[PDB]
Amino acid sequence: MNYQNDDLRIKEIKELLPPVALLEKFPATENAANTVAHARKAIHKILKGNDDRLLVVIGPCSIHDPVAAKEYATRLLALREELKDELEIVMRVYFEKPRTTVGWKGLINDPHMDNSFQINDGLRIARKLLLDINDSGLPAAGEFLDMITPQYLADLMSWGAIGARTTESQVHRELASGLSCPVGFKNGTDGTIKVAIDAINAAGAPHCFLSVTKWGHSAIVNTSGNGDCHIILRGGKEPNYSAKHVAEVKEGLNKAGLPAQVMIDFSHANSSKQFKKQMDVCADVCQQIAGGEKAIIGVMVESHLVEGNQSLESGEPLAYGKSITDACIGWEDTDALLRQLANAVKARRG
Amino acid sequence: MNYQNDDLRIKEIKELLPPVALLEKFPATENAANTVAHARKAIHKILKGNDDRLLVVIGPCSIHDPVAAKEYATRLLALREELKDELEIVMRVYFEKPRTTVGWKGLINDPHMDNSFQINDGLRIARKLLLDINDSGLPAAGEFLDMITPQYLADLMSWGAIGARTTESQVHRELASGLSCPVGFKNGTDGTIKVAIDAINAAGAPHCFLSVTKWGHSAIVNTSGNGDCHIILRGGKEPNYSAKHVAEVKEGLNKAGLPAQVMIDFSHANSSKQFKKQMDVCADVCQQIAGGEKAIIGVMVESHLVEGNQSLESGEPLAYGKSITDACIGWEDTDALLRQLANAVKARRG
Amino acid sequence: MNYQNDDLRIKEIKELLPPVALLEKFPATENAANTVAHARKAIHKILKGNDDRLLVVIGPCSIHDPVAAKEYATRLLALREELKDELEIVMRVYFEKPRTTVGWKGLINDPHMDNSFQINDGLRIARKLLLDINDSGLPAAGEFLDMITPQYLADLMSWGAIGARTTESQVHRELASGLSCPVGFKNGTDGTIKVAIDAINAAGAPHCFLSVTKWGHSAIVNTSGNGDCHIILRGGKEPNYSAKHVAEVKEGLNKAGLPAQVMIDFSHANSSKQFKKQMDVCADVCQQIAGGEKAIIGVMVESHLVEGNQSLESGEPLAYGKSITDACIGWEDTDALLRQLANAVKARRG
Amino acid sequence: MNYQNDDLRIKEIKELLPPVALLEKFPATENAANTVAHARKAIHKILKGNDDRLLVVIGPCSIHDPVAAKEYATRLLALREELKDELEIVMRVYFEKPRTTVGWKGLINDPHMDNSFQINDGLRIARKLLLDINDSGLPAAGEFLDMITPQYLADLMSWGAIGARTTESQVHRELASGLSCPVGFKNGTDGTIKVAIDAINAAGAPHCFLSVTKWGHSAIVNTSGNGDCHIILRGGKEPNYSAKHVAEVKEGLNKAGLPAQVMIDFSHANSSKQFKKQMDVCADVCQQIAGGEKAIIGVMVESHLVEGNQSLESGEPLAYGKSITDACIGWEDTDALLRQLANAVKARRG
Ligand SMILES: N[C@@H](Cc1ccccc1)C(=O)O
Ligand SMILES: N[C@@H](Cc1ccccc1)C(=O)O
Ligand SMILES: N[C@@H](Cc1ccccc1)C(=O)O
Ligand SMILES: N[C@@H](Cc1ccccc1)C(=O)O
Ligand SMILES: [Mn+2]
Ligand SMILES: [Mn+2]
Ligand SMILES: [Mn+2]
Ligand SMILES: [Mn+2]
Repeated sequence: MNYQNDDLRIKEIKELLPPVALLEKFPATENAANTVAHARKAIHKILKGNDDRLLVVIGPCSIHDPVAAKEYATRLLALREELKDELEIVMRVYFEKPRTTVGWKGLINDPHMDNSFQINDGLRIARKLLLDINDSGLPAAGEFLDMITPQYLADLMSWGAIGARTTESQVHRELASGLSCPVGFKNGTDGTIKVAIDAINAAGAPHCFLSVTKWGHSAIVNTSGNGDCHIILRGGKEPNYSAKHVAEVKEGLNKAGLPAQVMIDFSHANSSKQFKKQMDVCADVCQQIAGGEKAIIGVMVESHLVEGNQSLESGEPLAYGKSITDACIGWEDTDALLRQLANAVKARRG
Repeated sequence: MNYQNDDLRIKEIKELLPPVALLEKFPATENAANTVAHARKAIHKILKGNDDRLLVVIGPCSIHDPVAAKEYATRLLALREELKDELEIVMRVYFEKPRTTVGWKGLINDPHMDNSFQINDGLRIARKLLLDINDSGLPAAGEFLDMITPQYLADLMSWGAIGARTTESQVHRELASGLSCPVGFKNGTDGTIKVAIDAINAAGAPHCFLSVTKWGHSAIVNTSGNGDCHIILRGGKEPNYSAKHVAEVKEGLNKAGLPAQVMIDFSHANSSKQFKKQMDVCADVCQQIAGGEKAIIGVMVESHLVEGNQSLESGEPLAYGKSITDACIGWEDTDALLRQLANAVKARRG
Repeated sequence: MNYQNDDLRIKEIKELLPPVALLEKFPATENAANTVAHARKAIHKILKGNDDRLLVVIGPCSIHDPVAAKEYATRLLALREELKDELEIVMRVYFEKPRTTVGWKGLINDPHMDNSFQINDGLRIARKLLLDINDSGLPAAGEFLDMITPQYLADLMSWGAIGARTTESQVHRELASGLSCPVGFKNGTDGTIKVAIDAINAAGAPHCFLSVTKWGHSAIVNTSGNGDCHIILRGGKEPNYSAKHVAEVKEGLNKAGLPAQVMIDFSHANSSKQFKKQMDVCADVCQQIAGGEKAIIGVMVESHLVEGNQSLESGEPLAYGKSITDACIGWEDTDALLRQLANAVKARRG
Repeated sequence: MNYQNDDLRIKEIKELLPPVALLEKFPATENAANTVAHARKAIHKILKGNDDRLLVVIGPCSIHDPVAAKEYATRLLALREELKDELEIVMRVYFEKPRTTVGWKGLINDPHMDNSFQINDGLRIARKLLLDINDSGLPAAGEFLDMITPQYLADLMSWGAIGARTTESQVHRELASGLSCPVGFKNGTDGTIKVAIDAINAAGAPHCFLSVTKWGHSAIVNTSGNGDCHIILRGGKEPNYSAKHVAEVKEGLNKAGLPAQVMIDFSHANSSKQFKKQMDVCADVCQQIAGGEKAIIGVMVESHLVEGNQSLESGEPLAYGKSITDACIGWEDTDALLRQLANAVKARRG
């Protein structure tokens, strides 16, 4: 069908597997379904206060290899068990990082990292990976950049995050008010806290947004509202993790009529884009936690099997278990890190 | 179909008329299609620096009544023909205003302003309105809050705008890189200029984003980049229209390899939310324009048949031709203001 | 998507405008909707036994030109009004004739009679034609060859027929049990009556059949049973119209527990494929009717503006208002034949 | 969406999993794909006249239990391997038997035999069954009652049949002209042979028919013609298997330009609805074959693990391996009847 003045800047547009196809091929096993249900209920209590543990969303910056991802998941699953009594460990399974610039479009948009853009392969690979991880008993945390992807993966998400650059977007807020899991809004790029707070209030109400039915047709979604949303401090022009800021944030939250709780992102802006510094932020935060700090309900750490990152866009033989986006701490620091956190929660415990 | 851990916060979700249904029922008449082709070409020239005229996106804050909206159009169309050598008048046909708070969800989401949420009626009403306006010879400018609505109306848009709360959203940038019309990114809420500049650069590159085919099915869209994007100064905590700022902005664009050009929004934050102050901003801006400021390729004015706004909640029978969202200057000030700008453009010519 | 051992004999398969698109573009006008509502009730009243009037499905064998079709309609409409007291005239608007062999695939499958197979144009042309006809006051009768087409046109059909070659088809029976209009089953090709009788029974029950939603998705339809079905005698190896056969048929019907009512097809096998002989059948039948025969509720006549038939694959240009499938009596004989029936109906009455 | 005069006799209509969902969940394993490809090639050589082996479509009348069907399959696969130089054994996997009104609607329409009508469960169950059967090495033969089901299972069918009640239906002829597997048309109910002969010719040509894309959307299909179609003699008011009839048929075929070859159904009308008599028909037929009849390229036998049949309406636990539709010869007679047929084929060979 040819319409006038239509699709002028569209190189190409093609049907995507309908959600139902992905659900039918990779249905949630009984374990996977449990892992999800339980991890959601658990995060709900921590946010409701009825639990003194720390939510810990730790994992690779972005996932580009299911093999490494599942090995990583295996290790993280062990620690999840060990520190089970203090922490509620959840894997950060993110498939793409929003780039103002160019770069790899992620596991879903371009599974083969060769600009082939086999997105239907992406969905398959992505969903199977989440399915496997959840099946093994390890909950997963993911990000939601648009209003359509949720239909293919939300049911395997125990926790999700609306990034900094979209926290103020009405549509993303409306989306969050309909997600079946706890949502965490990041503070503005420059460090602005108001946006995230308003977001939290908006997510709590009922909304309408366009997306697609599980059969893939365009649809209007009417949400109920989501009360399990909290803020995520990822720094601005200067870190947000200091007790000085926590104090500030705790203020604004109550001022807005929302529980004074926050999650702290050791990476990104709080890490000054230096994966090494995540260990330092851990120091300051662990102290706050142990020194009787309750408002902090969770943290976020970018870690992989191998520290640092590597250039994919330079035509280099990628190394296994090493992030190809933001730099992540190695598995050594990750363990030490988690152990410290576990204790700071024990200290604080009283 | 019942899935585990699914749609826990979804009150309801229903099929939405596929785009093809709207296109088939309301196809572009030959006039409408010309109107759209021509006005897009015109704005392209102004943005390429080959037309000393001014792009003027003027019209109701939000449209809630096709009748008034069509009367308004008839009037604006007259001036459009009159001042056509100084200005390139384009009607602001917006259907909804993003709200944190509560409020009417707009003509599309709730055509009957009674929370009946007859969105399929919305699309028919909206698309038929744009169709009529364009058919009369008056181009229309709209805003795009999501990645799906475009499919139902973009072909009747001669110009579009990515609002302040979304200018930094990667998806909305990607979406802009695929629209068939010039796009205008607003500066951040607090006044931040960088976010709109980065946006402009990104929208010029080819991107991938999910949406739906004209047949209504979940699809992946590959754009080809949009070079007809510009910034829109709508003020921050303090107005942006002063030659002081304009000078800063022009510097930012040039430093980012972009043409020093800007559109100035007389309303919203530049008007301090006082519809009457739009007349004042007009003074200062007509000043710079007459003075020979060529970085100002266009302005935006919220105006209706009758000035001021009114409420829906009040229970009093809505007043004809009067905004139910942001306050707008009446038709009298409008005719006045347009004639000033007309002269200002002449001034900058001699 | 590439599947093994799949589509080996498919030259090509393409999406079809979803029904909703055709409904949105060509909604039934008031006059059209009523014309259908009244014609159905009226035919129902007849099958009920409370109307001595005769249902007369008369019209071109197949329609290939909207212009001649609407002229024909205009004329038939006049008579429809004139003989309103004795006959319930309904136009036969058939788009295709099932051919073992080759030949034109009909107005819908190939609107342009040039093998271009523009089916989406067919749907639009066909639907608009029925819409105009109805809007003028003339009900329409059509045939249903598959389970999908109904979704695009049934709402404009006041009466439908399941042809001889499909009367014994389970799917077509299930389909008829869900049509919103009276359905008429024809007796088998060789003259068999049992098949049509079983069909009338089966169609009276609720069934399940696959088709598509108004949105174009594959769906499961659950009908509620259709009690307005009757048999159509179209002859076998030798005509069926004689009182001898009528008598046997009425008996078979009662024997099967169904009302003893029949519709007689003057054309096809009862006419021995001799369009002229339709006038003779009219004589024998008008006789039974005038003689008190009440089981005859209706008749079917193939007639056009110009009698006879012409060949499409003959390459030769086409003569206006002349069938390109089965030969039809001209408009002169039509007006004559209709009036005869009118009188025969008066006879049976007064 | 509510339309005028629409869906008046529709109790309900719901989306059906799109084909792509079944294909994604149950993709053909390599073996299954081979089994299917090879058996189609084999049956092709037979019909082409380049193989003296006999095609044997034997199996339950209908399948209501995957577990027994798989046991049957295992037994039959063994004989398939043994008698492979004489017979090309293909399992009859039919899910439903057309009934005038009352009765179980089949494994697909009602998997749970409790009127729950879990058709999506049907497709999953049916497709998985065919998938496992083919994967084990046993080809499968099925029937196609509508134009939509093929999309979900045809890729697992090595041979298919158009039943007696639909052989004369144009849409089913068109559909056969597009199937990727050899098709068998059954003679009319009353024994008529012409209808199946015409069908074979029709299915040989290219046609158009509506159905749905693999994505589930209403679509128009353009076939390329099917040359691997043959007749199936299943008796009329009296059996068709006698050499007398086989002689008439062979003439009818040659008279129509078709190779004189037939498949003889030992069951149904040829068996006078007496499962025991299938053994008798086998006698007369093995006779003809052994006596040098090269026109008999195949036979069809209704057989299960246990002879006879049983009712659902009875209310007693169902017997394992026992038809709930037409009566079938049990397993012992099957091994018998096959071994006979094998020798006959061996006979005719020398
Ligand atoms: N299925 C999502 C909700 C959703 C519905 C529709 C569109 C987008 C998201 C969930 O369970 O979280
Ligand atoms: N059709 C739109 C572009 C578009 C396609 C697909 C999704 C979103 C937008 C235009 O002409 O601008
Ligand atoms: N819409 C048809 C019925 C129908 C529904 C679905 C499939 C086929 C037919 C009618 O009103 O008569
Ligand atoms: N896919 C089927 C053919 C088919 C396509 C579309 C509709 C119906 C049938 C086959 O391989 O035989
Ligand atoms: Mn990162
Ligand atoms: Mn406004
Ligand atoms: Mn005819
Ligand atoms: Mn049977």
